Amino acid sequence: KLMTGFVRASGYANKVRRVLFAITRGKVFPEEVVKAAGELNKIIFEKLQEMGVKKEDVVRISVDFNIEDGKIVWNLDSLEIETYKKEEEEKLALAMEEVEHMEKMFEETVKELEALSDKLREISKEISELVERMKQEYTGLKLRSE
Amino acid sequence: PKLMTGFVRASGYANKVRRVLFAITRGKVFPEEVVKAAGELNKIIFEKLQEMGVKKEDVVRISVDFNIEDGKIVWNLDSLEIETYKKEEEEKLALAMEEVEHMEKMFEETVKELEALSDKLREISKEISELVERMKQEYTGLKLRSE
Amino acid sequence: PKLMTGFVRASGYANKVRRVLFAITRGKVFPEEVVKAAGELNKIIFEKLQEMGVKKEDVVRISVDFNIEDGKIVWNLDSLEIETYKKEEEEKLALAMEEVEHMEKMFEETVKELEALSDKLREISKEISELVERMKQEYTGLKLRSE
Amino acid sequence: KLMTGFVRASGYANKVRRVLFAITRGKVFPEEVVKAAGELNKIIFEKLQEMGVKKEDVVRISVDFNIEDGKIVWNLDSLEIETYKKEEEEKLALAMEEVEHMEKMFEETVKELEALSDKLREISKEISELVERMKQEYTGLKLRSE
Repeated sequence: KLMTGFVRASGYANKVRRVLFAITRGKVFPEEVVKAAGELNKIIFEKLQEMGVKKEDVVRISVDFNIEDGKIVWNLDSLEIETYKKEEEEKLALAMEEVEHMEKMFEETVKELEALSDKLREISKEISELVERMKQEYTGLKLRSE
Repeated sequence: PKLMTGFVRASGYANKVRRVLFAITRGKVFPEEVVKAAGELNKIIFEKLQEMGVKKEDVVRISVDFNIEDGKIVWNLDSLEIETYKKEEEEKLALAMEEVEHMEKMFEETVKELEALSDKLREISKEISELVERMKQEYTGLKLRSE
Repeated sequence: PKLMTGFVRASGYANKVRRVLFAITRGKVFPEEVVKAAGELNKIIFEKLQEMGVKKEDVVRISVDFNIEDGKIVWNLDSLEIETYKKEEEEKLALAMEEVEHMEKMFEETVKELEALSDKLREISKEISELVERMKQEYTGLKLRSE
Repeated sequence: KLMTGFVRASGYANKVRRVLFAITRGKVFPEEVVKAAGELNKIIFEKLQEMGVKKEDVVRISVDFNIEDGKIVWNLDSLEIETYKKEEEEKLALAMEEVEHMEKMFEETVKELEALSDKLREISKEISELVERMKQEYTGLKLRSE
């Protein structure tokens, strides 16, 4: 079962995808997760529209699904969307907006991290290239190209 | 284009040929071709060294013109020259080449140490890249590589 | 300058205080001071939470003004506000905060994985730097760091 | 004993230092090696001058030394400088010049490597900093500053 727990509606789609990545880990290729989540979020968003849900509102989303041949097959029947109007849940709404905000800031950190890892991957590749080149030019060592 | 080993102890002619070949075809040819081309030449050279009564203590100089055609090394076997220098006639040169050969065996231990390090590094770098992407997937709305 | 936790399950107030403190004093203060200042405040807060009959299932909001003087965090205990929200009166808020707390415990496993990786990385990087310098020493006339 | 083996005179000083680094490895601090070699090479160069040795000539240098309290103490008495005039040793001289040349080229490679390792060290430090910062800002994990 996929469960978001409480989430501000504005950020329901990201939360769905995040949970989906975590629970299908190793069981499915990322592209499938992205594809499966995109579909569900399309459906969810239509229902949120029909339900008069604002982005300030808080929702909980649940849905059973199955993995068949490495493919996520949703059971749309099992989809539940609990809604919580901001005006009826002032504090919950406030807390979820706070969560959403903490997350936007954390993403700046992740992007900083990603940039570093990218640089790192590049440098690592260069080092591996240079090293192999030295093997070729300055030694009789067994080569990768052998 | 010409391949030249300069002075080299016969025992290590084949590695030297390959090393020079890698350096001068750099960018112009895929490594596998270099390995393949050198292997062929070294096969021929070794037959000639046998015929010439060359010992591994002797010192040789090898020269050979070749062309790169369609990214392939084509030797001109006609241009191949093998100058030989008998240890007994060139005791100092022979000694020096043996010293070179020895310094090179030691330097290879260093390179292997370096390679191991770079391998570990590559592994760690890949792990970090994997983990980072996973955090993007699980803790953010950031654009994913898989998108 | 004001420290604000926003909504947080009481059970994890102390970590949240420290986290917010690190973020807002960034660059202005040494980490050891942040740890020291937060430890003090959290000591006081916990006494008050005890006196207030706050359970760890309850949700609190903490606010407190402070000043940085000579790179030292000086709390203004007068400005400290502890808003409390009983689980039984705020079942959904309490549930949400417990969910947050849980997502955070899981995220920490990820951070520890990352830390381990970065540690390995630091070690490998140091080794590489050592080896490289050693090659400068042993196989080159290059200017050395020790010069 | 320190022994250079055959070396073109032009590059005797670097060869001395290199051999010294290799044989005192772990037994002595680099600064001492640099200091000790600098001294010997000063003396050697004076003798090379007195001996009418050109830089095209080939020399062999031997010298016993002792390590006392982590300090290299030369035994100048044991110093031997075999010389080989280019004109009397055409082929040896040619070979040593070739060696010297291969070494100049290899140094370009080492400098490339050093630059990479420097970048790597920098990136590694940044990563360690960022990681610790995330511990501080997004977790309750035990900190290094604790």
